[PDB]
This record gives sequence, structure tokens and C-alpha cells, in this order.
Amino acid sequence: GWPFCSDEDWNTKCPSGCRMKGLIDEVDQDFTSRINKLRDSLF
Amino acid sequence: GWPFCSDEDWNTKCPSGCRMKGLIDEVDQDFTSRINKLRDSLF
Amino acid sequence: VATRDNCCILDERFGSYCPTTCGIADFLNNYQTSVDKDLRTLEGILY
Amino acid sequence: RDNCCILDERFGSYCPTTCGIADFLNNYQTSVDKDLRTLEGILY
Amino acid sequence: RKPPDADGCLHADPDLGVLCPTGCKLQDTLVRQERPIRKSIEDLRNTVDS
Amino acid sequence: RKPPDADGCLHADPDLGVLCPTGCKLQDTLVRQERPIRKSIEDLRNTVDSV
Repeated sequence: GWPFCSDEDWNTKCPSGCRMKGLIDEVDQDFTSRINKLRDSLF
Repeated sequence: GWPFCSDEDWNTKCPSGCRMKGLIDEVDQDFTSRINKLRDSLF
Repeated sequence: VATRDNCCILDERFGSYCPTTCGIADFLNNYQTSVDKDLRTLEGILY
Repeated sequence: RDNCCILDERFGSYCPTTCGIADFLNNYQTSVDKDLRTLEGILY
Repeated sequence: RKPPDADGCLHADPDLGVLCPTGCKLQDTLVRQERPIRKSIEDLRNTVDS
Repeated sequence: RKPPDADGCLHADPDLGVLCPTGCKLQDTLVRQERPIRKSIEDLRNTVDSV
């Protein structure tokens, strides 16, 4: 039950690296899947 | 249920900053307390 | 690589330096917003 | 004092990792603990 | 969906606990991932704009 | 005892979760704490011998 962050906490306090790797991978999967759908359509 | 880290993982995967701050706080409280007790035994 | 000249807080007893996860999150946000825009644009033309 | 180590403009200012923090903390804690123990041994 | 977590490992010492990728590892991943995505998209754009 | 955790805060964006001190904040903390602790020990050594 940590205190809620303030905008001033950013850069002094940062997210977990495991969380960031999860989000990075999710974005990569979304983009690769969307690129493949566009490729399938165009050619 | 993460896999156990290997010796090779160190420096590429690291502990939570919140955990390290907790450990740093604990060490400082220990040393501060011990220094005060040593001062009390001397004067 | 961090050096006395390009890193004012450098203390080598602490090992090699890296971006923070806030730097990572900010890069990811900029990259995701940018690429998603380009994609939506193509998806609107083709779909 | 938290924006003076920007080694790549795309990624912000750099810092040591928490592995570096943990290794430093281990050496510091054990070093100082031995020094305190020597004093505590003499006085207690 | 629950926010995703990836690539952690458990250290045997409970005080260290779960270890996560450093900013250096995350930066490497992002730089490498961005390359083909950006190039693929420029390629698609060039085809659509031709 | 259970492993201590300190100085986390919960971010407004549910995807970011709990934020923790960076390596720079942790290094600053340690650099500032070590100086007076080491100095106190040097002073105690002088006190013991003059004791």
C-alpha cells in the first residue's frame, strides 16, 4: 500500500525492469502482427 | 514462478530499487545505532 | 561509457552505468505513439 | 543533479544498476561492520 | 489484460529476490527491435505511395 | 525478518505499476551515508586511545 506517486517522482523513481520488458514485448508483438497483416493485404 | 537466476545473469538482471533502498536503510540504522552505543560507552 | 567529463555523478565503485527504466518508458512511449500513427494511417488506406 | 549523465539523448540520464548498488553495499557493509566489531571488541 | 511482466529470475538469496532486466538490456532490446519495424513500415509506405 | 522494501510509489498509469528509486538515487544515498559513518569511526578510534 505505497503512497501514490506525484508527477515530481518521475525520473527519481522508475518502473520495474520486468514490467518494462513485458510492455516492450507487447508493443513489438502488436507492431509485427500489424505489419504482417498489411503485407498480406498489399502483396 | 520465475526460473532461478544463474551466476551469469548478474549484472544483466538486477534487484528492485525498492528492495535495495530497504537494505540500505537497514544497514544505516544498524551502523548509526552501533556508533551511538560506542559513544555512550566512552563518555 | 560514463566518464568524468560526460557524467557528473560518476563514481566507479558503483559499476557501469545504464539508462533508467524511466528513460526506457519515455523512449517506448515516443516510439509506440509514432509507429502506431504510421500504422493506423496505412491501415486506413488499405482497410 | 539527476540529469548530468545523458550518454544517449534517446534514453535520458544514466545511473548505475542495482547490481552495482548491491555489490557496493556488500563491500561497504562488511568493511564497516569489521571496523565497528574491532571497536566493540575493545570496549565491550 | 493484466500488465505484462517478462524476463525475471529468482535469486537464491531472499534479500535480493526477483531480478529484472537492467536499463542497458532494455535499451539494447528497444534499439534492435526498432530497426526492422521502422524499415518495414517505410517499405510499406513506399509501396502504398507508389 | 522479511526483506525490507522502501520508497516505492504507485504510478497513476496502471501499466507502470510501482516505481522504485533509481540507481542514481541509491548511489547518492550511499555516498552521503558512508562519509559520516567512516568519519565517526575515525573519531572513535581517536577517542579510545585518548581514553
